[PDB]
Amino acid sequence: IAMAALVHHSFALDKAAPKPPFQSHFCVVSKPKDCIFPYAFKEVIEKKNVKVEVAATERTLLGFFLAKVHKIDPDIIVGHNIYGFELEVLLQRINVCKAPHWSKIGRLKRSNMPKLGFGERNATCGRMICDVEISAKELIRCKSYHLSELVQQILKTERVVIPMENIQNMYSESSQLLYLLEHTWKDAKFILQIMCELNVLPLALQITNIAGNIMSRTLMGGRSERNEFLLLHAFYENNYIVPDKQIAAYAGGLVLDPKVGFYDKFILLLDFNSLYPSIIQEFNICFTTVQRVEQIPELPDPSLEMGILPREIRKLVERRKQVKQLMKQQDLNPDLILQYDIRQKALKLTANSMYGCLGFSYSRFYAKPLAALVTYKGREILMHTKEMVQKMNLEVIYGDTDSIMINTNSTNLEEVFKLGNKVKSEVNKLYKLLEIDIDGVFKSLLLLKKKKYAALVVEPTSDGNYVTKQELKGLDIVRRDWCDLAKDTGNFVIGQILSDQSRDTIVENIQKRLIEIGENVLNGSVPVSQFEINKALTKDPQDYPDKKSLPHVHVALWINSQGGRKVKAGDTVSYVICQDGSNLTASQRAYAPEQLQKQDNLTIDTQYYLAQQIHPVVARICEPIDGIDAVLIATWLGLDPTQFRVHHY
Amino acid sequence: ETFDPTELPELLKLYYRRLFPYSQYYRWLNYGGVIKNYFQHREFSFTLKDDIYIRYQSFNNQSDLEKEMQKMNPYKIDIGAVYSHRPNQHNTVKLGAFQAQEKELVFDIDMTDYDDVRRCCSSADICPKCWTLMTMAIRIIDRALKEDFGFKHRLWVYSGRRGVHCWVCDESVRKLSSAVRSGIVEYLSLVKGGQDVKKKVHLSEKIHPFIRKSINIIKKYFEEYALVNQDILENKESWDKILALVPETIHDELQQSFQKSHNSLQRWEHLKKVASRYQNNIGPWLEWEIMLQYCFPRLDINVSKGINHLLKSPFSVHPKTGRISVPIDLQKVDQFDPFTVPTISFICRELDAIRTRDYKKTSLAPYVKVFEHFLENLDKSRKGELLK
Amino acid sequence: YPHCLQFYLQPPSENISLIEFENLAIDRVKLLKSVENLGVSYVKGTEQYQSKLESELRKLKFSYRENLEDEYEPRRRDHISHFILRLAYCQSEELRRWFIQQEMDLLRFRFSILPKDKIQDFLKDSQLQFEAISDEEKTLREQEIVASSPSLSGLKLGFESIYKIPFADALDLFRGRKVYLEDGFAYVPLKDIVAIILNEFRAKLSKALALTARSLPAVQSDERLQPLLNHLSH
Ligand SMILES: Nc1ncnc2c1ncn2[C@H]1C[C@H](O)[C@@H](COP(=O)(O)OP(=O)(O)OP(=O)(O)O)O1
Ligand SMILES: [Mg+2]
Ligand SMILES: [Zn+2]
Repeated sequence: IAMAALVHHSFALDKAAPKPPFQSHFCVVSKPKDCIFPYAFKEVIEKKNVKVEVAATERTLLGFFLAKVHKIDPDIIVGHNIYGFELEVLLQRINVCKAPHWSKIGRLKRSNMPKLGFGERNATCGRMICDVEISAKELIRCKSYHLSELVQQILKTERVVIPMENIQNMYSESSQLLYLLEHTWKDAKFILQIMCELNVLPLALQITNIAGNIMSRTLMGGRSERNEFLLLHAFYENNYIVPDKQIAAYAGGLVLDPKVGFYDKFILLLDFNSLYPSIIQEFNICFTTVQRVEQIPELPDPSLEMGILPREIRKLVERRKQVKQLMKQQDLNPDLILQYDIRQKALKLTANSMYGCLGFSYSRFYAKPLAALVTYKGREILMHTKEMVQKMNLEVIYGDTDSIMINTNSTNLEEVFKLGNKVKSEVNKLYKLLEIDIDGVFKSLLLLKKKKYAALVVEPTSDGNYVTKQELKGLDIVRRDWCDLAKDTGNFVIGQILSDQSRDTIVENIQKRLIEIGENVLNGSVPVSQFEINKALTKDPQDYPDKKSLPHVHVALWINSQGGRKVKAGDTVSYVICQDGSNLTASQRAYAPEQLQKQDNLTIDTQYYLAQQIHPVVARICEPIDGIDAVLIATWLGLDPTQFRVHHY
Repeated sequence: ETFDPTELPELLKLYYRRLFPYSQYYRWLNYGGVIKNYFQHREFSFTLKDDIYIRYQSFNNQSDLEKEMQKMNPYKIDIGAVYSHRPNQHNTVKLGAFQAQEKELVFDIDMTDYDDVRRCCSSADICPKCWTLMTMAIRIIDRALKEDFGFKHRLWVYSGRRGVHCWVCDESVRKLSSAVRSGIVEYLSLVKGGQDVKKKVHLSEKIHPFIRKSINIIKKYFEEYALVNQDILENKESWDKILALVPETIHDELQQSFQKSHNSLQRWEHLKKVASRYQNNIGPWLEWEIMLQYCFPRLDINVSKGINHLLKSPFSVHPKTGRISVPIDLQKVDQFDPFTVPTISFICRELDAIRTRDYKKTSLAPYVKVFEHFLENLDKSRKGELLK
Repeated sequence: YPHCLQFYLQPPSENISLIEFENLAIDRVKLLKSVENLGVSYVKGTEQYQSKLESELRKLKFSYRENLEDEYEPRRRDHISHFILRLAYCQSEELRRWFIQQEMDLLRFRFSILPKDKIQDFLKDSQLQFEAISDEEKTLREQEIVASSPSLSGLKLGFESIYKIPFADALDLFRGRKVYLEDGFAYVPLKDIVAIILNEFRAKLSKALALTARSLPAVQSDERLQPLLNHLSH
C-alpha cells in the first residue's frame, strides 16, 4: 500500500559518510481495494508540501516504482529484510498483477523470471543489494536483529511500531494515512542512518579488494567464498593447477583445569598475538611444504623457502597491525574509534577463517592434517609455556589455548608490572615471530568454572592513578536466553561480591536486596517487558518434530499462523511463561508478548520466574563464596526449601 | 467566530506567558506543603509539536514550572500520579522500587457513549438543544459523591468538546487502592452495554435508594429533554427502537396508540398508561427502563480504574476547539452555556486590546474565581483537620 | 479478656516445660484434625455438629462459652497452642491452606456461640472499630435499609442488629449494590458481618505465617525442637 524511497547521488566510498545522507526522496501510497481515500487528502498534500504521489490501483504503484528506478538508476539498493520477504513480495506482486517491464528492476533485459539468495541475486543483476540485517549480524552482536533493536542500540533512539491490525482503522482520517506514510519515511531514514553509521560499504570494498571476489557476494555474508578466491588467486599467480569444483573430527585447543574461587590479590594475564597465523608463519605450514595422504604429520625441513599460505596470511596480519597503530593515536573522535575496532575485528576474523576453511569438508581446499598439525603445535606451545612459568615459582590458575593467568599474590603495581615484563622477555626469547603481551591486570576475580569468570580490569589514567572496570566472561548474565530480571539481580550480586567492603556486609546487603525482590515480584510492581525470554531458531518452525515440548517453536507456529510477518530460520522469538489453568507443564505454557495484554484469563507465573529463573543464577554465582547456600536463598526469596536440598530431619 | 488552527503556534506563546493561572495551579498541587515532597514526585505529560508524546516530566518549584514549560510550549498537559521517586529520574532508580502511591479520583463522561440515543448531532460534535443530557449526568453523580459517600472536595471542569471531568481530591480519597476505585465505579454504573444489545437496563422488584432518588431527579428533566427537545416519538423509526425495549406483546397496542397522535407528549402519556396496565396484570418497571436506558450517565471503566492513568489538566487548550478547559460552577450547573466558553484566540484578542492580574481584565476572571473558591474551601479542611 | 474468641496477635512471653510444649502441640493437632472430620461428615447447621465440637473442646480443655469467669487456663492453653502450631504448618504450601481453612472454621464456630450481647465489646477488643445503632435510628432508616437489603425475602426488619462500618471495609458488599451507604458509612445486617470478619482475619493470618517462615531458620538451631518441626505430619 505504501512505499517511500531516499536517493543520494554523490556517495563516496573513499571518504566518510556524507552529511546529510540524502539529497532526494519520494513516496507513493495506494488504497487497498474496497476502501477509499479520506476526503480533503489532496488539499492537505498541497498544504504540507510533501513529495507524495497518490495512485489509483496497485498496478499503477508498481509501474511508478519500476519507472522511477530506471530514471534514478541506483547502483546500491539498501534495505531491511530484502532477501527474506520484501523482494519476494515485490516480484510476486509484479507477476500476479501483470506489471509491465519487470526487467527494469535490474540492469539487464530478460523474458522469464525465476522464483524461489540465488533467485533474488539473479533477478537483481547489475545492482548490489545490501541488507542491514546480514551486515549487522556479521559485524555486531546484539540480542535481537529486528529494526527496533538495531535503532535502539546503534542509533540510541526509540522507534514507534504500528501493528498489522490497526491498519484498517487508520483508513478513515487523512491524518492517519499521513502518519502511516511518515512512519514509512522514518523507517527508510533509520535504515539509511544505520548503514551510514556502521560503515558497511567501505569495509565491503576493502574485503572485496583483499579477496578479489565479486562485490555483490561480499554483502551476503559467508567466509568460505572469500578464502576460496584468495587461495585461487595465490595459486594462479605462481603457475599452479587448482582442484576442480565439486559437482568433531580432529583434536582442538587445550583448556587447563581451573582453580574455582575468589581472589583478592593482583592477577596477570599473558596472551599470544595472532597465535595460529604465527604458528603457520613460524613452521612454514603450507600445502607445498607438508606431506600428507587421523594422523599428525611431521614438521617440514626448515631449509625450504616459504610456502603460499604464510605469505598470504602475513598480509592480513600486517593490515591488522596497521589498523591498530591508527587506533593508538590520541584525541580521536569516539565514533572513529568504534569504526576502527569493527575494522580490526573483521580483519582478525578474515585471518582466522583461513585456518577454519582447512577443516571444512565441502571446501575446495580441504586438508585435515594441516589443521591437526597446527592444533598440535598450539597445545605443545601452551604446555611448554605453562611448565616454564611454573618453573619460576609462580602459580597458574587458568588458560584457554593461548593465555596464562598468573596469581602474583602481591599488592603493589610496579612489582607486578616488572614480573610481567620479566616473564614476557623470557617467553619471547625462545621464538622468532611469536610474541606474548600482558592483556590486562586484574584486581579482584571470581572464577566459577571453565570459561566462566568475572573480574575488575585496572585501567591506568595518569601519575599512578588507576580506575577499575567490571568485565564478565561466560556468565549467565551475558546470554540472551535468560530474563532481564535474573540478569539484573546477578549483576547486582557480582557488583557486591567484587567490591572492597568486608565480607560481613555483602551478605546482609544480598539478603536485603533478595527480600525486596521477593516482595516486589509477588506485589507486581515490575513491568511485563522484563519477563521476556529470547531464543533463536535454527530450522524452520514447521520442520521441528518435537514442536510440543519446545516453547519457542510453539510461539513461532502461532505467530506464523495468525500474525503477519512470518518468522523464518535465523530469526529470534520472545516468549513468556504465564498461568493458563489447564495443569500442563511449564514448557507447554509459552505465550507471545502480545498474547498477554490482549487476553484476560492469562497472568504472569511468578513461581516459575522465582524458582527457576532467579534462584539458579544467584545459586551458581555464590557457589565459591561462603555463608550463602541454596536453602538460604530459597528462604530469602519466600520459596519452599523442601524442593532444593533439605531432606534429613 | 470560527477557530483557526494555523494560528495556534503563535497564540500559545502568549497564553502560557500572561494568562495561565500559575499561582493557584501550584498552590493546588502542592497541597499546603504538609507532605515533604508531595509536588516534586508528580508526573506531568506534555504534548509538543510534531505529535511528540513524552510521558515522564517533573518539576522542582514554581520557577521550574514556569521556565521549563515556557521553553517547550506544549499543546496539551496531563497530570499523573504521585510516584515514590522523581519521575524524570526513573531510568536510574532501583529495579522495582518505582511504583505509584496516590492520585485523585478522576471521572470522565464522554458524549460518544450516547450515540445510540442521540438523533441530532454527530459522534464528535454537540448542539445546545441536547447538551442538557450532560447536566442530567452531573446531578446524578454530584449527589452520589456528596450524600452517599460524603466526599467534600470536588471540581467539575469542561473537557473542551464533548464531556465534563470530575476531580475528587479529599484527603482519604487520594490513597484508595485500585479495588476500591473499581467498586465505587461499579456502584455508579447501571447501563450494561453489551455487544450491541438492544436492552441494556435491567432491574428487579426491589429498588435501591440510589436508583430511586436518581429517578426522582431524572423526572424533572425527562419531559423537557426526551419528549419535547429530543422528540424521539415522531415517526416510525423514532419509536421502533423504543418499542424494541418493550416486549413485543405490547407493540400491537402501542403502534395504534402512537399512530393516531401528533407529538411525543401524548406518545409518552399513552406509553405510561399502557405500561401501567401491563404492570397491573403482571413489576419489571417498564416505564423506568426506557428512561434509564436513554438518559442515565455512562462512565468509562478504564479512565478511572487505574492509578497511573493520565488525564488532561484544567486550563489547557484543546488543539481543535481552542476552548480553554474551565471549571464548572456547582451552584449554577443549569446556567452553563457550552458555547460561551472563551477561546484562546478571543482571550488573546482581548489581551492585545489593552502583581500580574491580567487574567482579571480578560473574561477568564469569573471562571478562575471558582477555582479560587475551590482552593479556599479546601484550605478550610486543611486547617480544620491538622490544627484541630 | 474475652478469652472465648481472640484474634491471635501479641505473642506471649511466659515460659513452659518442654513436656507441656509437646502436649499443647499434639492436643491442638488432634482438635484441628477432628474439625476436619466434623466439617466433612456433617453439615454446618445441625445440632449434632455443635454438640460434638463443643464436647470435644470440653474434653481437651479449650475455651468456650463466656458465662463462667475465671477460665484463665483454657485461655492460656489456646494462646500458646496457636503460636506453637504456627511454626510447623508454615513450611509447605499444602499445609498453610490446611491450617487457615480449619482455623477459620473454628473461629466461625466460636463466633456462632457468643450469646447475644457480649459481641460489641469483643469488636472493640480486636481493633476493628465497628458500631451499633439505637432503636430510634433503626426505625428512622427502616424503610431505607429494607429497600437496600439483598435478595433476603420479606420486609420484616427482625431483632437482628444492624452494624455501622466504614465504607472501605465493605468492599465485597457495596460493589454488588446489596447494602445501604450514607455519609460514607455502610449499614450491614448481622448475618453478613461474619464474612467480613473472617476475610479480614485471613489476610493477617497469612501475613503472620509468611513472616514467620522466613525468620524460622534461626529457630532450627535449637536441637530440642527438631522432632516437633518435622514430625507433625509424620
Ligand atoms: N572465530 C574463530 N574462528 C576460527 N578460529 C578462531 C576463532 N576465534 C579464535 N580462533 C582461534 C584461532 C586463534 O589463533 C586462537 C586464539 O584466538 P584469540 O585469543 O581470540 O585471538 P588471537 O590469538 O588470534 O589474537 P588477538 O588477541 O590479537 O585477537 O583461536
Ligand atoms: Mg590471543
Ligand atoms: Zn445535539
